[PDB]
Amino acid sequence: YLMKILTERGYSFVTTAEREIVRDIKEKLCYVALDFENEMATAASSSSLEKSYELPDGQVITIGNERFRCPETLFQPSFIGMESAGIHETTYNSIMKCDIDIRKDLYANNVLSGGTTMYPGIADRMQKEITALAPSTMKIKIIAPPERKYSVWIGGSILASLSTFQQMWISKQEYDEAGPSIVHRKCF
Amino acid sequence: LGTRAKESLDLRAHLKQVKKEDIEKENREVGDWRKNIDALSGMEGRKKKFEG
Repeated sequence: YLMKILTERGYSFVTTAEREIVRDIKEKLCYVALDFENEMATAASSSSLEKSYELPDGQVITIGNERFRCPETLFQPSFIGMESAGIHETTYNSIMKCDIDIRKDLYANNVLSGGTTMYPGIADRMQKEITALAPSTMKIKIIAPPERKYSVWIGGSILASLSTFQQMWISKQEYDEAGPSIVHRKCF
Repeated sequence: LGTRAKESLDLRAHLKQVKKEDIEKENREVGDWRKNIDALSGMEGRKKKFEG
């Protein structure tokens, strides 16, 4: 989507190699707006947002309100034509499917992980959205550790280092006896 | 009249004794336990092991 909206200024990236350049632009410049309409209005009047970036050959480019419009797709998947609701509302729906007595704990211990949750300013936008959706009494807290990108791998290391887990591996003799369909069995 | 009154009085006396004096067998259970505080002193651990 960023590669598609950059074409509104004149920069055309098409080759599968230039997708990497657009990815670098997204990583280094884009950020999630706290309030979308106010940012759209501000970027359309002033010019305090236009940040420039140097391509791998020169010819610097200037990104205007494409900065916070690219990652806004997360909270409004209608931008890329997807029907579903944003990541701010699928979390609330996932909570509401749970039982009525563990919703407070889930509200208080919302965890973020994965690479894409590294946008500057997402841990505040998501908290604001959920606080808008959730009942006013519950406390909404969003855990955003600085080591977000490698969180899954750190957890994997911890799990593999446990003594209690040492007998859950799928030993080779077990695979030889039941075939590859062993993974769906007790050894999950 | 006095005999009838004293009959009921004596009958209720033993009931009152059993109901009340036996309370003195124990009444400290109202007392709660320590429920101590930490005062930011029990922060002496890292994120090394969590299962145990």
